[PDB]
Amino acid sequence: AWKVSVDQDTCIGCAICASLCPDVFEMNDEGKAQPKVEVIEDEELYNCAKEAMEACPVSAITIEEA
Ligand code: SF4
Repeated sequence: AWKVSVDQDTCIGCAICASLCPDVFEMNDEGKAQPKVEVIEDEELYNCAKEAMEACPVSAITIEEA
């Protein structure tokens, strides 16, 4: 399984990740992104999250596997 994280101090709230992968990322009350799910097992969701991670203009996204 995978766990996605968005570094709140780094995120600039550009919403690219939410646009690309709305099942995985949402905007919060600070105007930053955060994961809308605490675990991913669905390969489609992981693949999307991986593309968002690669696209983030400020490198705020990381994905942990276990
Ligand atoms: S793509 Fe990166 S900087 Fe933009 S909202 Fe998502 S985590 Fe934040």
